[PDB]
Amino acid sequence: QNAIKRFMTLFSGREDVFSIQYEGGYRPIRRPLNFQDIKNHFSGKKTLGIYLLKKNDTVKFAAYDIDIKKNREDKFVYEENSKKVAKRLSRELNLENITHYFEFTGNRGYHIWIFFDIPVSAYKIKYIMEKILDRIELEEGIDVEIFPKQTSLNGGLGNLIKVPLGVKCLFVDNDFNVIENQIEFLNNIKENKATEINKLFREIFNE
Repeated sequence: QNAIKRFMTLFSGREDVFSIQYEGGYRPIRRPLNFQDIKNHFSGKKTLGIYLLKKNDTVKFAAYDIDIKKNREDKFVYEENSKKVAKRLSRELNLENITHYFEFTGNRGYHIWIFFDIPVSAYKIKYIMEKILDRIELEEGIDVEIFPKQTSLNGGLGNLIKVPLGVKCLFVDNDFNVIENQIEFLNNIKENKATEINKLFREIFNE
């Protein structure tokens, strides 16, 4: 109940269209997301994909997608490389006072989630995230993607992202270990202040 409402507030995307995952991709459902959809996401019946770019070109959450490209005897090298790139992104984001959280996307990789108290301009957060990515070194076989990818999509639906807590895709701690009681974690997630994100954008933009 309160976990449902918190999940809605944290992962707030487009208020009119969402999507559901099937074997061939993500099918758009063109109606506002309701709570039974969240219950179907948690139960595992209808896995959700949220279009994070709202209608005014703002986002309330953003993400890094650290993904290992494919399947060897010693693949542990590449899983550890993904963990390394995630750790580097985490260090830079924490050095810039951006509260973020890790989630295991399955053996494909990891998600670094960034939450905001009120929607922030997609251009500013994309700019910040690509600069931070430009600061770090990547490892062999690892691709880093930045959501949102579109910044002024004033005519399309945009890009979507698979939200956690479905079928499991679970949040992990700083040591990349699965957190127990992910619901109280979901309630203990702290979102960044849009004022400080705007100040950080101005600082990085003028410098």
